[PDB]
Amino acid sequence: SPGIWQLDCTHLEGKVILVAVHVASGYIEAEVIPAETGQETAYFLLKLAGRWPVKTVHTDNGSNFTSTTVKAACWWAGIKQEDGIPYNPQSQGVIESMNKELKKIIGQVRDQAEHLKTAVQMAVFIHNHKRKGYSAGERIVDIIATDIQ
Amino acid sequence: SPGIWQLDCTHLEGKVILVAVHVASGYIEAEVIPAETGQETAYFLLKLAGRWPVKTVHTDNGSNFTSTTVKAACWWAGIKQEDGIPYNPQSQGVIESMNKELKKIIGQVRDQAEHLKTAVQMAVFIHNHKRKGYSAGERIVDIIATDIQ
Ligand SMILES: O=C(O)c1c(CN2C(=O)Cc3ccc(Cl)cc32)ccc2c1OCO2
Ligand SMILES: O=C(O)c1c(CN2C(=O)Cc3ccc(Cl)cc32)ccc2c1OCO2
Repeated sequence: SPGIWQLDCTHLEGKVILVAVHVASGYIEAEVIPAETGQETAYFLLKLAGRWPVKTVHTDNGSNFTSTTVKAACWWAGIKQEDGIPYNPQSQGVIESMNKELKKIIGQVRDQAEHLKTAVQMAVFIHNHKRKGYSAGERIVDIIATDIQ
Repeated sequence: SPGIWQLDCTHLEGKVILVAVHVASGYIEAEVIPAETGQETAYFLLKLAGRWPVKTVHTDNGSNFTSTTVKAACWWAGIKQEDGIPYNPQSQGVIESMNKELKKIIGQVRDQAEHLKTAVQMAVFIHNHKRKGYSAGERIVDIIATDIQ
């Protein structure tokens, strides 16, 4: 579980927000792209795997699962690419509830930035620092450090 | 020291690579931008502080130290913005040797990517995963986890 991430793609303002969630902690990373393509997804995964120890990724749809650019980045970065088929049925609503929470945060900071991408990074910041009692940013560091030790 | 980062800016292929180094571990994050501006610097710091607990940033020059967009992002994200004056003189050479190493990594992967930004992210990955036998990615997670507890 310490190396498992789920990809998630949601829309806002006619743009796409790509999200990776660290499943055990709830910690997220996200970026605004003009559209989800294999290339953007591959590049986002290379960034993430250079920052955290990403062992397995549950892809968000079957086009990214199939994409040869995505499989090439997974290969390069050492990542097991898996489907994201929610065999535990809890998954669909969990992803939906996160997207709803993210967009709520985004609407709360929205007026503080001209560009969507700034608002999205503010929301990532607020989501990861929120105490729930540790934050997601705390949990992921504790999970992975425990795993190393 | 677990919340201190140093910003660093280096050039390659007529482009700018902005780097943030976690001083205690050597772990880095980097991005390619067309030019260093306050706005780009501010946005890079907002991204970094949503991912790691950034308490203190030593800015890479006095224009970013002065930049009101940069000070606004530091304020938003709770970061103490400091100068990067190497009061310890070993600082200049250490930053230079890191730039040289990053650029060596980059030339080793350069072939494998059309765009500079991809090669930069491959180099961030290789740099953070290198053992020499803990890696930088391991050290930063141990340092910060030790600090939470
Ligand atoms: O805040 C969140 O990110 C969040 C999440 C995030 N999350 C976790 O905490 C663990 C987890 C596993 C898988 C996925 Cl896909 C999301 C999450 C789930 C449900 C929610 C959320 O907000 C409201 O309902
Ligand atoms: O590989 C690196 O990142 C590296 C570094 C990085 N580094 C550390 O390990 C600790 C540290 C504090 C401050 C700075 Cl500014 C860089 C570093 C320093 C010197 C080097 C390097 O490569 C060769 O010489």
